[PDB]
Amino acid sequence: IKVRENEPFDVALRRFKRSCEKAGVLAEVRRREFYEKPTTERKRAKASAVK
Amino acid sequence: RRRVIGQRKILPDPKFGSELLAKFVNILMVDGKKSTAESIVYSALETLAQRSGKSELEAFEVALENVRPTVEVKSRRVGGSTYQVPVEVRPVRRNALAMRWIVEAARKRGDKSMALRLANELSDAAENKGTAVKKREDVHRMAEANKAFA
Amino acid sequence: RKQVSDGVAHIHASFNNTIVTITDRQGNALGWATAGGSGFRGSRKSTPFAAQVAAERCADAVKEYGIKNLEVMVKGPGPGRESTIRALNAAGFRITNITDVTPIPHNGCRPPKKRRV
RNA sequence: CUUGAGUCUCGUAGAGGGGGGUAGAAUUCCAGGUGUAGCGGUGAAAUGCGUAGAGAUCUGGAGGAAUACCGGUGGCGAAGGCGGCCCCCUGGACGAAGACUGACGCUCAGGUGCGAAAGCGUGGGGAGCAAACAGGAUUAGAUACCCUGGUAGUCCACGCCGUAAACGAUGUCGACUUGGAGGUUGUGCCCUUGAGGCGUGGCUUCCGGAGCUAACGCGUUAAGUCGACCGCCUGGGGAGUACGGCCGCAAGGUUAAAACUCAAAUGAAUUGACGGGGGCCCGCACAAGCGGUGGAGCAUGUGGUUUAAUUCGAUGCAACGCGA
Ligand SMILES: [Mg+2]
Ligand SMILES: [Mg+2]
Ligand SMILES: [Mg+2]
Ligand SMILES: [Mg+2]
Ligand SMILES: [Mg+2]
Ligand SMILES: [Mg+2]
Ligand SMILES: [Mg+2]
Ligand SMILES: [Mg+2]
Ligand SMILES: [Mg+2]
Repeated sequence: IKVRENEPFDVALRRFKRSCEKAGVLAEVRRREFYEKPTTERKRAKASAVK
Repeated sequence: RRRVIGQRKILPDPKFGSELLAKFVNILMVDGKKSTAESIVYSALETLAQRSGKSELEAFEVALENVRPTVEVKSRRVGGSTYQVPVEVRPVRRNALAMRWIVEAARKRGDKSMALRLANELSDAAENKGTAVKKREDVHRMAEANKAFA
Repeated sequence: RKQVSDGVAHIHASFNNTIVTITDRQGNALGWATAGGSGFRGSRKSTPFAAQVAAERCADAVKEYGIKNLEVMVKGPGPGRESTIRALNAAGFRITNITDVTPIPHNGCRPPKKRRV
């Protein structure tokens, strides 16, 4: 992640790489691994990944 | 609940003309004796005259400005805990809040007659002092000290 | 004092707290702000509106050195990962390279279980 | 004899396996600078760590384990199970033309081999996580859930144990019976003249048709219709326990009863009910206000108590100035 873009202002843009990490890739971890719990949910979400 | 209303206004000032002022006469009015309310909310300004001087009209609102809040908190339960999320009160209830807290202390003066027990607080605001004005900033305490919320 | 003008200021946003440490240019402390020691803590701290006050509090405890333009380094999903930044773009501080460092192991360690509330 | 099955040729994809190296991110630790009164944690806290200078921030070093993104209803394997990269050794699968073999096949009690995780023996290894254990907290109690720590183990080499909801809870092989969309991987072909258009195979998801089914559902990868062989079931509790045999260092595994007792135990589905399940929506339910009760004295009813009787009925809201 990098930021420079000149032009005087301070709108935001803190959403660029944002949607590629954030407290998401973090929340993805931090707590005990899933081991088997993923093979189920990660493959159970597909049930919805269709309709 | 699922319906909405407007407001319940009434006959304004008997002569000085002032709708909201009526509230000060109603809110203070007890046992439904408005006939006597006008005897206190009116005679009050007739005493602050020499006290302050300038039109009793302004006199009221003047010190009243140092009694009306502008930010309060409302208990909101979440996941078991009930935060005290703050919230800036609009003018509508703002002016009201003051009058309530104002008339209250006035009746807690514990002296003799209310006519005076009312003027005291009516002026105590500007000069700053009393139970009424107390609440004003007293509410500010809880306020911001919870800004971590809203 | 030394006069750097060009320094950094990493933001450590932990789910429970956050500390703003304005470092020099080569990585040297110059003043650290902490959300906890901000006159408030517990459920009051952590929050952005609060945990941020610490960040901007650096000024009256860091600017004593004299700084103008500077970049920023964010590391931590804490409830202030952003809020803290705004205080910098309002306290007079300029702004430059804003990059996120927040670590992420390529699957190496093993986080603790727990959390059975 | 050749269609079953098998060999040859050429290619095709893949986390298949064993071994040997190697890479980058991150935690922990140790060291040094900067810098200072907090960090960490939680619902809050406290234990714990800080002025002997932590945390953060930066620089150097050590080590172990795991391989983010890719990555997927994706792939490979008998199953268990198998992910960075590279090399070496090596198993299976699949498609293309033919060539060769010529029923050489299917299944399989016993027998043999492989076996997640935990565990066991010997020697190594040890960063992170964590049985045990020790504090802190919660509670009426809390030998728990939560926090702070933390040993075995988790890692490696060799040997052992052989279990699992070892699950598709569905033995293997073969033959057939509408179709629809997608995945993945070979191969033929079409201005290839496009991404693409049309074929034909291997494996694979979701749907569903006849049929099957107690129903739920299965439905060409069947639970459909047939055949070959094998394993197993015969009411629930007692009990996968006891005794014995066999296996194991052990923990225990395997085979496996009876007495006594019950009239059931049980599967699917239906209606309602309920939930510290979800969605939605109302009522002075709450929220927003005002005024009350419990305080005091007295009135009235009641329970209790008392009395020769204190007539009887009324009892959560929905009894208690109620029948009166
Ligand atoms: Mg623990
Ligand atoms: Mg397969
Ligand atoms: Mg093991
Ligand atoms: Mg061992
Ligand atoms: Mg179907
Ligand atoms: Mg049932
Ligand atoms: Mg109503
Ligand atoms: Mg209320
Ligand atoms: Mg009250």
